[PDB]
Amino acid sequence: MKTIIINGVQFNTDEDTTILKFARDNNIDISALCFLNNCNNDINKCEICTVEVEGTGLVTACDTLIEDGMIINTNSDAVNEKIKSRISQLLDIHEFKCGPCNRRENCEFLKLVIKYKARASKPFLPKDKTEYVDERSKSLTVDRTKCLLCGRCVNACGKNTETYAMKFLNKNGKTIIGAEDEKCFDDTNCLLCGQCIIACPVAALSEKSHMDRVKNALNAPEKHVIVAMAPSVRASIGELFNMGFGVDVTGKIYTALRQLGFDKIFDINFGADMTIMEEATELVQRIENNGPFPMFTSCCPGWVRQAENYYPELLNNLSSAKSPQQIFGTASKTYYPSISGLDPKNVFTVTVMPCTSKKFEADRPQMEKDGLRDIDAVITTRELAKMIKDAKIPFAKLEDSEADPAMGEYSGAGAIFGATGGVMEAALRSAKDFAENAELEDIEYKQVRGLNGIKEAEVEINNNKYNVAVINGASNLFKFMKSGMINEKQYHFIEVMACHGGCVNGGGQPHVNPKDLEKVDIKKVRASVLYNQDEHLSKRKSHENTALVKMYQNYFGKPGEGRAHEILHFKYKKSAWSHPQF
Ligand code: SF4
Ligand code: SF4
Ligand code: SF4
Ligand code: SF4
Ligand code: FES
Ligand SMILES: [Cl-]
Ligand SMILES: [Cl-]
Ligand SMILES: [Mg+2]
Ligand SMILES: [Mg+2]
Repeated sequence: MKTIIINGVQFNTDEDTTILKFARDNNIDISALCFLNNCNNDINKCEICTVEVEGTGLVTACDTLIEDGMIINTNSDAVNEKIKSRISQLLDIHEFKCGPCNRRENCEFLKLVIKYKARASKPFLPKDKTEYVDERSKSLTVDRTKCLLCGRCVNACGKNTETYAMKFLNKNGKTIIGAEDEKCFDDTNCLLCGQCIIACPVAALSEKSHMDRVKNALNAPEKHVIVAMAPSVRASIGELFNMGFGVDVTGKIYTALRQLGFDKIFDINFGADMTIMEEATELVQRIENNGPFPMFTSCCPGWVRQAENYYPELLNNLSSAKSPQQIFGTASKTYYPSISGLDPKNVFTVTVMPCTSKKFEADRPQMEKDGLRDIDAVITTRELAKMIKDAKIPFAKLEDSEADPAMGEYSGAGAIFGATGGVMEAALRSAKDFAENAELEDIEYKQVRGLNGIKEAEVEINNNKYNVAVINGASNLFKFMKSGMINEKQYHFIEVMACHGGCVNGGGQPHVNPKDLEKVDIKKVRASVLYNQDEHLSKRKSHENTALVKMYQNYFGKPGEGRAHEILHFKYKKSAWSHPQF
């Protein structure tokens, strides 16, 4: 047994762990910065986690194991001086102007500067930020005047995607982070998943803003602005309004969106039910046609980019159904005018997404018809929160309201899209009913749920056994393919999400402090809201959505045929690179 003494207090433990972990486990305060995802910045350690081990000297707590008889002071004058000195050095390369900053309310660096009363040896005040800023991407932005070179983004990219699209670069003899060859991220193997943003302690990495698109549309007299939120937003955005984790704020969002002046309140969960209508039908068609198997989901634009960039031979195997976002958008410019009298060109469709890659998806040149974009703007969960706060809307105090039903109703199947395994489960509910011409009672596919990276199941459909898999995170797609798992059996239907946990852990989601991530399983807690909705909804199958059924009966016809097939689908092709202008 190890006996260790920390700030005078004796501890008896068998644990083999770091000083930082043990201290955090035992409510002892130790600061940290570059340590995240069980890695610190091995080159250029930040040393913010410095503690004193009597007899040894100053050590970095985040990668120093506890040892029997250690006497540790986390708070000696020597320790605080070192840490304060490290923060001072960072201030020397940091434009410290928190007033207008988009991380002002939850910046890890600001909190450290305050805690240690750090001051720059010389304030960093660049007169021209243009050379520090990269806004070329459809999804990501970089502001290097904020960058601490902590490496958290580089490490998070590697672990979450294994693309290493985010790199340390030598630019004119000075270190920066950025994409390969300092290119626009979009032009590299990057998935635009934004996991790098989520890992950033400061405002250096952000989403490409669509807030001006939205505000200009809202203010244009002739525009009719639709807004529709993704499943995950209602399980997440309350975090930014002091409501804590795992709170369902669906009704509040609807009210807030009306107060922001949006002209129609719909819901992307309605779009998810549409995706299932088409994709479940397509699965049943492929069963009839002996393929092409496997069918892959196509609702995650991070995964679509991964396939385009690494596995172009799989593109024809993707489901042709548009994603919940784009399929909704398509309907919003066609069906919705048909039931409203609106001039289609005056409809402006806005989504709220937990995702940065959705911005790239919405701006794909061919995601339009007759000159009308499926989706005109995509704002992240974070962007919506800022919009609500700017408008002085008292979010946490709002009464609940309802969505406009025509493209706002949703089933429990659509509701769970935000969790890894969600589209798989939702699809199977409809596909098995369709194939067996039945209304089955047993609809919960718990085998495809949860945080395991690769999840498989055998599903009986119309008295044959089919093999399905759920790939949970872009790194696990690479594992699945590179390890040859893909060739161990015939797979028939495979879900792929780029973000581990699914969209509840997307790149547009609220940041979470590393200390809170230690206490809260954010992927599980956000997803729980969605599964809870599913359990409590009367309709738990996409094809039982009454507003959806009306829409097909009155406008689209039958899924996978006719008008539905013509405009609610999208196929990806391998082709020579071009600027999107072409
Ligand atoms: S990144 Fe943090 S410390 Fe820097 S200006 Fe923004 S809020 Fe202030
Ligand atoms: S968006 Fe995703 S793939 Fe691209 S650099 Fe960031 S973490 Fe890596
Ligand atoms: S962009 Fe953010 S996470 Fe990446 S090195 Fe800079 S401060 Fe760290
Ligand atoms: S898993 Fe969801 S949030 Fe992540 S890239 Fe895919 S669609 Fe976006
Ligand atoms: S947090 Fe330990 S070296 Fe950075
Ligand atoms: Cl309506
Ligand atoms: Cl979602
Ligand atoms: Mg290390
Ligand atoms: Mg208006």
